[PDB]
Amino acid sequence: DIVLTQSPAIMSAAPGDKVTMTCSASSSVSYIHWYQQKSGTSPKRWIYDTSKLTSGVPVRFSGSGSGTSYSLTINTMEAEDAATYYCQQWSSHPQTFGGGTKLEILRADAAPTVSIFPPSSEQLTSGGASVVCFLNNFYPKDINVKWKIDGSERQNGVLNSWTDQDSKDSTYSMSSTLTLTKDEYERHNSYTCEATHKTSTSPIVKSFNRA
Amino acid sequence: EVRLLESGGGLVQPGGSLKLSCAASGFDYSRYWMSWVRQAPGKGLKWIGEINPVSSTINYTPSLKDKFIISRDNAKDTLYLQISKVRSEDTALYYCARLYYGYGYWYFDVWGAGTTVTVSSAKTTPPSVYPLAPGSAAAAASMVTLGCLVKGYFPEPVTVTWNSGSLAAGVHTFPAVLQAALYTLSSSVTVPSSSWPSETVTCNVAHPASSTKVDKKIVPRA
Amino acid sequence: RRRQLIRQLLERDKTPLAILFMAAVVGTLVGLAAVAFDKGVAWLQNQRMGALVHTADNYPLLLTVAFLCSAVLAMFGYFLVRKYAPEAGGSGIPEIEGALEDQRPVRWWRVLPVKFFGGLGTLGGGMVLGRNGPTVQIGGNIGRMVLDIFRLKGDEARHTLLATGAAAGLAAAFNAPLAGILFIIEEMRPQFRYTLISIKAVFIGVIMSTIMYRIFNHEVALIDVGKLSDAPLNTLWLYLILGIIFGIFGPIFNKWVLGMQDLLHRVHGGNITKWVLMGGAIGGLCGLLGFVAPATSGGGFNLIPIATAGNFSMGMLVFIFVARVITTLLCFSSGAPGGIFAPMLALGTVLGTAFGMVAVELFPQYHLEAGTFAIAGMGALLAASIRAPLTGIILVLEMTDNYQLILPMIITGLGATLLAQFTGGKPLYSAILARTLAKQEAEQ
Ligand SMILES: [Br-]
Ligand SMILES: [Br-]
Ligand SMILES: [Br-]
Repeated sequence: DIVLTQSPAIMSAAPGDKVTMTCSASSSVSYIHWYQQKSGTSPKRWIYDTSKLTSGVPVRFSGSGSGTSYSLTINTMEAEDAATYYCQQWSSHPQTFGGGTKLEILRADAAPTVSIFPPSSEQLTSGGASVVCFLNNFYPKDINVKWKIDGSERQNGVLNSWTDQDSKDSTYSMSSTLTLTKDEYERHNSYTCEATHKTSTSPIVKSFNRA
Repeated sequence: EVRLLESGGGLVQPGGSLKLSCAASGFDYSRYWMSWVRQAPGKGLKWIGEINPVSSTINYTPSLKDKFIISRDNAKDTLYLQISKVRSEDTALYYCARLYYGYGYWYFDVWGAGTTVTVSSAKTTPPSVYPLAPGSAAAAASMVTLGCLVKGYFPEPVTVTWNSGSLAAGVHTFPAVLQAALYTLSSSVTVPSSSWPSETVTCNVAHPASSTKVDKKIVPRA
Repeated sequence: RRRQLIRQLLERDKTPLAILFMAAVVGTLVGLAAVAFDKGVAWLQNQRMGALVHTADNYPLLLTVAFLCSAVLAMFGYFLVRKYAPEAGGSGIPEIEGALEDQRPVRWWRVLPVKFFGGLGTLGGGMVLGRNGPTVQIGGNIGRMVLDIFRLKGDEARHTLLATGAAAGLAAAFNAPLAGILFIIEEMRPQFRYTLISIKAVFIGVIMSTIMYRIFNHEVALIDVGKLSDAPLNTLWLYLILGIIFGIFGPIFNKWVLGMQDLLHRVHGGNITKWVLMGGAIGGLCGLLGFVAPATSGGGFNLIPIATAGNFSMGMLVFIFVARVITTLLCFSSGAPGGIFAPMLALGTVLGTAFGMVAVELFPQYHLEAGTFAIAGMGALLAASIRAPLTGIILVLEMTDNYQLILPMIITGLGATLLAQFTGGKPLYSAILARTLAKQEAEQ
């Protein structure tokens, strides 16, 4: 089959700025199509026959290419241009998509608003203890979380999850959850959650003591 | 409008079978080749197969004998996909597409929203919903972050709204993580400290796979 | 000659009232004639069917009553041609063409009865021959007859009334009005000189002819194919290919008909008794193959929708094509009264289907339907053998109503007529007239 390879697999770009992703084929391919997909949404036919815009696709979008290399381009990025862009060939059979190119907004750096949360009395009664840490509304997305129990590092029983880049403010967010049994939770007193971003060298520790 | 509504995707046990359905509305569904494409979790688009308007020709991706069966009934205006001996590789979002062409190099004209297939021997399991209140001696600032933890449910998905969807600004819900055949996520909502605990903020959680609607009032601690 | 043109321009399209009204009556009669001829053919094929059931036990007597029923009807049709009008043999388009050149007579007092009754014999027995040939000669002769009855004088009247009769004749045979006019304007007209064939008058006759046919035929179409798919631009080059294959085949088929006319003349030498016996054996073979392998015999209109829908295997299509090439030559080259036009639609369809089904398996990215290539090929043997492509294209369009295929239909037809020219073939009606005018002189 034909293998299509989209190039900047992820990439960011400021609004009103010129973006360009690539599609590349193991063999020669003709009249490539491009679909745009936002999360939760059906893919939308975006560009077809290497160069033709679909009804509604704003004029800022454009395609080009030949034989073994093709391209999509947005002369002036907008914000609603944030999505994943899949290239597609049916010059050969069977037809093959590309791996994708995710394109997200670029914005000013922001620090995480860190928030720490003790196990609810509801979960304790059932025997388990989860300590939840929210690191909310930060950019860029690379961040580190570390947990200390009575000021000692802990690594086991930790699970983190990043949101996708936010719609309005174009930040990120990332929750960290340390799960123990109620018994282990009760042996200790000081639970601290330490966010190491890049907007500083001094992590933003938040913490509580059961006392 | 032209609508593609695919249904039939749920949880199925390895080695099982299932029959997905795409309901076509708002165009003569005869005339058109119809296609199935699936997207596995965090991965690209994969072509399954196509059927012509008279079911006289049906093509499938390079993939095993009676794995997929595409068929159509242009009378009810609905496209079908049977999957057999289903393995976890068949866990995917399944898309139904109407096919067309410009110069004659065929493309995926209009797509539906999708249905999700989950194949797993893990058993359906309702969520435990816990409130996340700020700690006893919380640093009561301008905006207060609250939360609730939705723990040990199977399979995906759950929906979280705050005050029945009225509280929409300052929410984000994190992607669920799976462990020991169970899913967990949490939801954050940031409000002004004039709002809470003066008014009530409640996370409403729904897990239809286990018929669970539950609301959780968030109350200050101690 | 400028002031001459100013006058002529100012005198354009003023056909005489008498020719226009007479054009109307010519069409009406040609219509009624074609309807009658059409029902007569059908009624005998039925009698022949109901005979095979009073005899459906004794398989041997079955194949015998199939053979002799069509043998008798065939000979009868051969006999009346040689005995009373020899220029009613074969198609008749070449002689009505000759009549338009004023070098063959329109012996209407003899051809009307023999062509009508002689055709019923050969078509009604299930021979591979069409209604077109008959209905256009019958229609031309009917033109002459109306001319002689009303003793209208002039070159205009004789040429137009003769043209409208053969136009109304094709129209009524196919429920194809636009094809009839065009057949005159592209093929049957005197091809090397101006003529005063009024076209507005040919139009009137075609209308009335076609109205007569609709009066006795409505609600059922000669060929129903449904709506097939469209053709993408990047598919067009495949129809050109198919054309070129028809363009090479066209002339080779033309050699066969002519040299086959030669060969089978050797058999009877010209003797009306050996000849009628020869047509009796050819007729018996058709009425027999009509029972034992119907797609090998008959006019072929039945298997056109079947082949277009992809319901034949490739093996069958090759078989049918070979066989029908064979039975088509035997029947038309024999000189039995009846056309070769309609069996060429069949041969074209069958071939185009076989090309289509190769094209579907070589290019799944094209999303082909073999039927679109059958529709392109139907008027293609017409384009490469008789070289009247504009008429085949408009005829196939009128009969199958898939106008979205107009481009691949044009493209296939032009490639056929281009490769027929380029490989040294000639228009078959013209090469049949030419050989006929070449012994209407070599006897001196
Ligand atoms: Br002839
Ligand atoms: Br004919
Ligand atoms: Br003919």
